[PDB]
Amino acid sequence: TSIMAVTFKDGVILGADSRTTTGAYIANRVTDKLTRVHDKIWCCRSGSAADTQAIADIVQYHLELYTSQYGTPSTETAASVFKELCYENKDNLTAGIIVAGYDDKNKGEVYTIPLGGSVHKLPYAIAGSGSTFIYGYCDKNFRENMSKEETVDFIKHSLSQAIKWDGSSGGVIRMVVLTAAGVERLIFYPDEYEQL
Amino acid sequence: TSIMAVTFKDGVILGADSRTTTGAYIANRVTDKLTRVHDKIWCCRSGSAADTQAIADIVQYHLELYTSQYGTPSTETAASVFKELCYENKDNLTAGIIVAGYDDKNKGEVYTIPLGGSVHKLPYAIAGSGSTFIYGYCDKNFRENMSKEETVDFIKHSLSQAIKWDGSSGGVIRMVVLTAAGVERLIFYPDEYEQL
Amino acid sequence: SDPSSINGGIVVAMTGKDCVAIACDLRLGSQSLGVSNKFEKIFHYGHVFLGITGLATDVTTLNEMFRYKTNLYKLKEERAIEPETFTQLVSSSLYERRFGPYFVGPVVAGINSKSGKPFIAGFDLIGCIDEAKDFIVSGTASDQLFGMCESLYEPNLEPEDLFETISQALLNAADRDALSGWGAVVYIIKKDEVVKRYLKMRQD
Amino acid sequence: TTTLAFRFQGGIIVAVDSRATAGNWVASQTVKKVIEINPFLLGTMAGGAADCQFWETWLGSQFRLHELREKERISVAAASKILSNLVYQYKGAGLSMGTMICGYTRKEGPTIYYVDSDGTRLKGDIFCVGSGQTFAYGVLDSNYKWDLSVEDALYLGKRSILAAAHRDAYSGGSVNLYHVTEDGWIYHGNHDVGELFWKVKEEEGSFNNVIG
Amino acid sequence: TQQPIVTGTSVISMKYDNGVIIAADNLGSYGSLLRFNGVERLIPVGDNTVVGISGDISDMQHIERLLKDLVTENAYDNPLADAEEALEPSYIFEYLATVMYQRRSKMNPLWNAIIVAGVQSNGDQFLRYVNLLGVTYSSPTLATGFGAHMANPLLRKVVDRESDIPKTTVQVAEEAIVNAMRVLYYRDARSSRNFSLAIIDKNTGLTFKKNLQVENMKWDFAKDIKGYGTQK
Amino acid sequence: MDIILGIRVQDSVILASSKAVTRGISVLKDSDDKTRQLSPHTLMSFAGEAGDTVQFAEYIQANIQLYSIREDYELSPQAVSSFVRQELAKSIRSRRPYQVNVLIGGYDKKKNKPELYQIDYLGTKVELPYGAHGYSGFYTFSLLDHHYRPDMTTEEGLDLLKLCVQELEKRMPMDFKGVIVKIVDKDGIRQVDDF
Amino acid sequence: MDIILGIRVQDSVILASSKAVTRGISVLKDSDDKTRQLSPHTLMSFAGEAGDTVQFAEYIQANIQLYSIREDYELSPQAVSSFVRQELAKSIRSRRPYQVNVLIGGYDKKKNKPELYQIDYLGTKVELPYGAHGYSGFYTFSLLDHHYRPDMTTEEGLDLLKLCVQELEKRMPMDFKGVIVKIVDKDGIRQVDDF
Amino acid sequence: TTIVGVKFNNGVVIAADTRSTQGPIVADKNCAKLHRISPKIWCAGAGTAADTEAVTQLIGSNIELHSLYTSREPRVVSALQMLKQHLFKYQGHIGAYLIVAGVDPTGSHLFSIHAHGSTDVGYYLSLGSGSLAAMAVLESHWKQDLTKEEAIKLASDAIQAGIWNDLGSGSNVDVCVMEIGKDAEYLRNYLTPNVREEKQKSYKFPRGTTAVLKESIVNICD
Amino acid sequence: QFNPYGDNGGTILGIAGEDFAVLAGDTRNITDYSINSRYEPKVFDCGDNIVMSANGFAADGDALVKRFKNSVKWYHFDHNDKKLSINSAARNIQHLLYGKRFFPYYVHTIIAGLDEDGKGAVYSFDPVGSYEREQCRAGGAAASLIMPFLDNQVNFKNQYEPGTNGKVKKPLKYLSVEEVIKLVRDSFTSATERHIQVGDGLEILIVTKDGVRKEFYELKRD
Ligand SMILES: *[C@@](C)(CO)[C@](*)(O)[C@H](Cc1ccccc1)NC(=O)[C@H](Cc1ccc(OC)cc1)NC(=O)[C@H](C)NC(=O)CN1CCOCC1
Ligand SMILES: *[C@@](C)(CO)[C@](*)(O)[C@H](Cc1ccccc1)NC(=O)[C@H](Cc1ccc(OC)cc1)NC(=O)[C@H](C)NC(=O)CN1CCOCC1
Ligand SMILES: *[C@@](C)(CO)[C@](*)(O)[C@H](Cc1ccccc1)NC(=O)[C@H](Cc1ccc(OC)cc1)NC(=O)[C@H](C)NC(=O)CN1CCOCC1
Ligand SMILES: *[C@@](C)(CO)[C@](*)(O)[C@H](Cc1ccccc1)NC(=O)[C@H](Cc1ccc(OC)cc1)NC(=O)[C@H](C)NC(=O)CN1CCOCC1
Ligand SMILES: [Mg+2]
Ligand SMILES: [Mg+2]
Ligand SMILES: [Mg+2]
Ligand SMILES: [Mg+2]
Ligand SMILES: [Mg+2]
Repeated sequence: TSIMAVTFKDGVILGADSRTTTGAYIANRVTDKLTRVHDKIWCCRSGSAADTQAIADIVQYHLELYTSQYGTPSTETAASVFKELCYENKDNLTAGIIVAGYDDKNKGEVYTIPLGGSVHKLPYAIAGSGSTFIYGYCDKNFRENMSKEETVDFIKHSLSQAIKWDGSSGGVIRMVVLTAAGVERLIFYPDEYEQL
Repeated sequence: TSIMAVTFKDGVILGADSRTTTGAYIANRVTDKLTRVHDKIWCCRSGSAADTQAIADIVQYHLELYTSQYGTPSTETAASVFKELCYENKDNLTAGIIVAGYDDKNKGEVYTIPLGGSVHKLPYAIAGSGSTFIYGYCDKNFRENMSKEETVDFIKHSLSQAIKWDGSSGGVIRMVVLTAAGVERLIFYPDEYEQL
Repeated sequence: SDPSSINGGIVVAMTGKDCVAIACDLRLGSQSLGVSNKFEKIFHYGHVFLGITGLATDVTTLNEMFRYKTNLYKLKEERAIEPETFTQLVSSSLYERRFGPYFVGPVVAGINSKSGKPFIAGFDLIGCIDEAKDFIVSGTASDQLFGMCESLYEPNLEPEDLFETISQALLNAADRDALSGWGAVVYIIKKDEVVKRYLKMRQD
Repeated sequence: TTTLAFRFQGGIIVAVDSRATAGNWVASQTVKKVIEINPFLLGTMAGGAADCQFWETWLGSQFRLHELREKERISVAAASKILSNLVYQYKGAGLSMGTMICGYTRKEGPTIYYVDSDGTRLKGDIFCVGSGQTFAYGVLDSNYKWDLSVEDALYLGKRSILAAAHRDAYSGGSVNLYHVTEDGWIYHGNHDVGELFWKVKEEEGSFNNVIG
Repeated sequence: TQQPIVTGTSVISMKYDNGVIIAADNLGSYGSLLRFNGVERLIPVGDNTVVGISGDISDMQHIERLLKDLVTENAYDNPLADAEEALEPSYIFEYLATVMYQRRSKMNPLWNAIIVAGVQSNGDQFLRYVNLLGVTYSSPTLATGFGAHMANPLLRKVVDRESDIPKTTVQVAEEAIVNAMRVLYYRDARSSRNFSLAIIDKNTGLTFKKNLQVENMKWDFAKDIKGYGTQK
Repeated sequence: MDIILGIRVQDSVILASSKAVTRGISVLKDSDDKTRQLSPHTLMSFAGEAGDTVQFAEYIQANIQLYSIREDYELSPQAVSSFVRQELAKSIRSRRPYQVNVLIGGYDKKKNKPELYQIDYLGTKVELPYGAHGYSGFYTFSLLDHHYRPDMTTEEGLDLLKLCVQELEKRMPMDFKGVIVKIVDKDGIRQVDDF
Repeated sequence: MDIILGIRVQDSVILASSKAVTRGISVLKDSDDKTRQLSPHTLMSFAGEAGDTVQFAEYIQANIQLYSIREDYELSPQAVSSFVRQELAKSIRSRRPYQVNVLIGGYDKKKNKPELYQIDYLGTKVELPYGAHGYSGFYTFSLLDHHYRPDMTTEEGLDLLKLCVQELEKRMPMDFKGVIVKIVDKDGIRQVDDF
Repeated sequence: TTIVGVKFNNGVVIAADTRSTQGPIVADKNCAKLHRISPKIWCAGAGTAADTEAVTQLIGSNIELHSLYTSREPRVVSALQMLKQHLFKYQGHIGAYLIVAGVDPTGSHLFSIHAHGSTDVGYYLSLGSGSLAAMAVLESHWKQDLTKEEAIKLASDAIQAGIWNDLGSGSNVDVCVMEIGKDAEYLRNYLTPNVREEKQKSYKFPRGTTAVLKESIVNICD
Repeated sequence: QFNPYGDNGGTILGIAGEDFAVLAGDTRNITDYSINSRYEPKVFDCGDNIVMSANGFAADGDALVKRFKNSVKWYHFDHNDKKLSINSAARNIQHLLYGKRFFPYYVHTIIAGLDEDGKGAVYSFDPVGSYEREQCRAGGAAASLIMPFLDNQVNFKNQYEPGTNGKVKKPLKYLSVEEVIKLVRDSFTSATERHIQVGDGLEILIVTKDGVRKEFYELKRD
């Protein structure tokens, strides 16, 4: 995997490649690594497919039950539930998750949860095997309060490079836009992003 | 280490950080990783300090003896001597060397020699532990036939990011400019490059 | 299977006023089994004395080797080897076997016949020279010997007093070590007389 | 350790050394390796030191509870079996105990039981236990007869420990002697090997391997 | 049984005449990768104690939550929660020390080295260390990780024993700490330039300083160093 | 291999060596002589690794016999033992060392004295009044410490030896099928046929 | 522990069991009886891991004795052997299994027939005319294949057994200090004192 | 060990502690870790004690023969080259960590060599177990254009940091000053801040306390 | 893999007189080659005229002392403020240690005080609870250095009466508090010289019928 989440003026955008590997074999070239845990709280999954899947399902269950009793949960709350699962089961899990959500009060927020199970609130976050190759690029090119079109380009160019160098990344670039307007799914094919 | 070599209009420039580590301890913070094997053929050293040092000394000896008999050697010739040592002793060496030199016929040339001992002629090359973090940046920002000032900025910005993310890199940024004019040594201190 | 603690044994050396002393235990065992109670670890070549602890086969081998070498030295030089020179010979010979060493802990002792100065020295298995004004210790009860010597010793002891100090240092150290003891020998060395005394110690 | 106990005409002799080791470091020379369980029962200790000390002390507490409940002193067989069943529960956990339960009762007469941390329990007339058991056996077996006198039996036991104290690097210090009769156990003193060896060497004319 | 993932490096500290000083950089390393740069590793408890933590950051965040919860629990049914029955540094330390040793005894340690700095209610300086093994010790100067090897030697030149504490001012003490932080930036490969520093004084109270930087660095001599031996 | 003993008395050296040769769960032979005559007044017993033992013993035997022919003279027991020790001392630092322990019993005709040398596979030599290799020593040394006297006769030495064999037969785990006993004195080497 | 044998003849079952108890390089005892009477007409011999052997034997003994008292009736050898097998079959998949091999010799009073059962520590049961555990079988089975006949008497069975012990004493590496022999027949269990 | 090297105005100074260890035991309380390669080229050694002494003598011997062959005073870079090629050939198995310094016709020099054969250049260096304690002092107090007296102070202070704070270092401070145009001065035990206090008691035994079995005169003459 | 044990160094020493007893210990605390503290006491007054030290792994040492101090407290509650005798304390400590037989306290424990006849008493333990009363015991890192010296000077081992042909032993006698402290100070200075984990300071706790007194002395800090 190569995954990222980036806050901007109107909210937050999540981004991911679509490659799933079993060794050097690509088990799925059209994977959906961006997953819904609530209406406007999503996450990017990296590491063990099975582990991240089981975690995401438990979180989705917790937040659905939270909503039934206390109404819409904050993005911080969602990240805390992810953390709790990742931290307490650190010995048995291989999960690097980025949590991203849109409140109306707090606007766009991004929390990253590495292997250990620590929580880190950031303006933007990158993760997965392919992220190593774009630390330099992302740091030089990220700006706060970007527009939607600028953030889409930032993610597209970033993941394009991550895909180009990482063999464990590839396929299509999926994106999910989180704003007050709603939820928008975007896809970008090789023939476009490869020749950037 | 973070090291690189970049060809440009007038010739070629080598670049390197100055950090030498023994574990997490910095044994030398002002190291000179750019080494002369001939008047206008230099190399960047990454990997084992002892191995790369012993190799560079043998190459310098070979090229001095070559010059006594057959005159100035080509950059390709120098790279071939490095390769021969790295390939034939691959089991006992940990050396990632970039060879860069200036001919008047061939102008600037860069050859990279990874762990295996293979040779790769490239427009520019990056290597060492810190290079992983700047593949994305360097690919997006490199252009052929750059000027001296553009190439210096490209290397300075690149190594600055490599240093920022890699703990095994740091200190000053040393550079060596190879052109028809001659040989020029450049140095850049933290107070400058850190805030780029 | 640790070569330095299969057979067991100890050696200690001390300086006094115009004199030196070197002492050793008599045990040779095979781990827990005590085999011999006559195995002396101190040898001499002319007026230079050499004690050796450690693997017993190497003790014997090195004695035979230094006898060999000091004999050829005397024939060619036409004089007895001195303690300072012999110390260097021991160091060279041990370091020659750097990557296949003799598992020993040698100790040189003697008085320089020209200057009259007392001299002692110790080595590690690989040849590193350890020179000392006061004392040298070696063997399986080296820790014990260090503690005894460091407390009991004082400078400029007379030969008769020095004998008591070195003897008590060895005896009490040996009694706290399972692989050392079973008898002891003490050499008192003056400029031109040498007295050798066997000590009465507990036989367990 | 070297410990022994043997049955004979005049009851039971029990003899032990007093050395404690931590590798080649001599930890003690004055350790008590016989525990007096009651006026008619003795226990010898060999192997791990806390293991022996703790469980044989615990053992005495169980036997005190037996005579309170049953109004009768516990048998040597039942005593040794409480210990063997105890260590068997711990089998594999790494206890190290080589023990001899020696005593007298009316129904049994003089009795010795060997019990070890493997769970082995054996009734017998002669046993030697510990790192120096073989050295003790050598002297004891070659001089043993059923018709030994109390005076000769006491000496043979003493001499057998001395033999092992000398040769075994992990035995020594001093010899503790006991004699068990129909009237109970009787202590026959602590004998330092420092003086005992030379006394025996001179008087007996033995130990000719040593420089006199 | 753990392995630490995201880690924090040295925490350094010392006593002075009226109180204590403690400092730690703002880095969260991911092996050789210098991953996170906005990490606060000094955590105040009340207005009289600062806990400095190195090692695993996920475990550091857990300890933050425990201290946060300790303040809440202490306030329950306690009219003197901001007076005589406030949390002391010695109480906070003993709690953590108990936890650290319990966790090591269950073979599931909190992979941290902790220094609790503060001032007691009677004015006495408090400075004590505890780590993943549950080992505890106190000294005029204390430091974790590389700090133990490089900072302590420098801080001990100022305060070498107990009698040197009354003779050491806050100006002298802070200067030594800031100097030590510079040396660590020169020589520790998992350190950062940015750091936080905290002073707990018996008179002026808790002063928490954020976003400090190492400065007045000597790099100029590097230009003269050419090659590794025979290069001119 | 396993049990080899040696006892030096007033006028002779007595060597006792077990007869069993075992491999696996089978005793292949019960009449094996674990000794070689090096010279008319020198006998060497041996025990250790299969193959190595005989190969080493015969190699020494050949060398001593060669010396005897060359000089028309018998080497002293001390001289033979020193030669044997050096060969083992070389061996231990070889590619494949001889894993052989030996006892050398001899009668020095110049000194008119019996001599017993114990040498292990490392090249560790000691002169002793009585000696043993392997597990035997754990019983016999203490036994001899008690019963041995320096001025004993050959007959007293054989009774002392019987006492050792009896103890070993009682307390040793393995059946070693008795021993072959040989005496070395001023008249040379002879075997006791009824033991 | 080590050597336990069993032979079923016309009218009886004969069990032979070694007397040695060894630990390390010392034979601690040479008169050990490696058997327990489970019932008047059923005898069980045992060999294996130290401690486990006796603990298991006495545990079975207690259970069979309990059954006898409850029902005022003696279980058949077949029934006892099946009970023993099941206990071992449970044991092998426990946290710490009993490492004990057993032979069960019994006389079925209802059938008027002797019966010998061989059961290993895994719970592997077989009824046999002759049986052995451990290394003994590698010698005794082939010997009995040759010399055994089904219609032999108890005296013929004892001579056949003497032939086994002699072979074992000749070819086995360890000294097992002879055997205790016991006979099981219509009249119950008795020990042969001179073997 | 703790060893250092410091460059100054007209030369270079090196220093070292005097402790030798075998495990947790102090084998030598006053050993000499400053080694003469040539009259004006000296070497400070850390690591395996015998290796540092043997490798410094071998190269020192070959340097002398080279000096006689070439009719020239030896250079530091020659010692550096010979030491590093020797150490590299043995792939680290010769555990010598050296600070090489000296003056020669080319000028004054300061280098360090590691066991595997890598060399460094610097104005201030430190090697050994107490190198971190020493480097902390060097990084704090070093400056460009040091005088002779300032460099000796800085070097000894760096060694003291090792002596007090590192358990692998102790006892005394040895120094060697190599100035251009002058003889090198070897200052053995330049500082001795670890003198043993008076003992509370004299353990001189009454004569006859030890029990003796035999006596004999030993012949040492021919 | 996580290793739950560590070594904090240091060494301790207990001597018993006629009407008094001392328990001494150095104040240095270490890990590997670093000094953690120059003054970290590990000899404690536990009440009822019992002093205690558990030297080795400090975390286990502190845990044990803490549990024993607590054991003394509950002994008073459960048995009408009865004084815990030194022999009873020793047995209690055995059970504390043996309770963790299969996951031991990595410490060598020593306690000192007065027995019920008013005479000086020292008890010493192995890590898993085996104990023994003695006149003399050293524990910890430098135990191997100090103990044989104590055998010689306290119990007069290997010392015979002059002129008696090694036949009459030096008679055993109690030492004065002045003489005992002399031996303690010399024992630690000697241990400090040759053991790297021992030094900084010496703290002695003296126990008489009047109570528990303290004395402190400087040791070498290298
Ligand atoms: C990139 C490919 C590599 O990190 C991504 O992290 C990707 C994330 C992803 C994939 C699918 C759906 C959502 C998110 N991860 C994988 O493709 C993952 C690679 C991986 C395997 C094991 C790991 O450690 C436990 C870490 C990363 N692929 C898988 O999990 C596949 C489906 N299964 C296997 O490879 C079989 N594994 C199972 C776990 O044990 C090892 C063998
Ligand atoms: C960065 C720091 C990491 O790769 C550079 O590659 C740097 C390159 C360099 C350094 C000095 C001079 C010229 C070029 N390399 C190092 O600093 C190097 C790190 C390294 C060690 C071992 C390796 O595998 C054999 C690979 C890289 N540092 C060293 O060689 C230092 C001087 N020595 C040690 O760390 C001791 N090593 C010796 C080899 O065996 C392991 C222990
Ligand atoms: C002789 C000396 C051979 O050791 C005896 O067996 C002797 C018997 C004995 C009995 C009671 C009191 C003292 C001494 N045994 C020892 O001295 C014993 C030897 C031994 C050590 C470790 C073992 O591992 C299980 C088994 C035997 N020594 C000790 O017990 C020493 C004093 N203590 C330790 O070694 C502490 N260890 C014990 C095991 O657990 C870890 C800590
Ligand atoms: C400090 C004390 C290290 O603790 C120094 O490096 C010191 C340097 C030195 C130089 C010249 C003269 C004396 C001392 N080194 C030592 O004192 C050294 C420590 C050491 C031990 C073992 C090592 O490898 C495992 C490396 C360093 N001590 C010794 O060399 C002692 C005298 N010898 C031994 O311990 C035996 N060696 C032989 C070589 O193989 C390892 C064990
Ligand atoms: Mg190499
Ligand atoms: Mg960096
Ligand atoms: Mg001894
Ligand atoms: Mg002994
Ligand atoms: Mg010290």
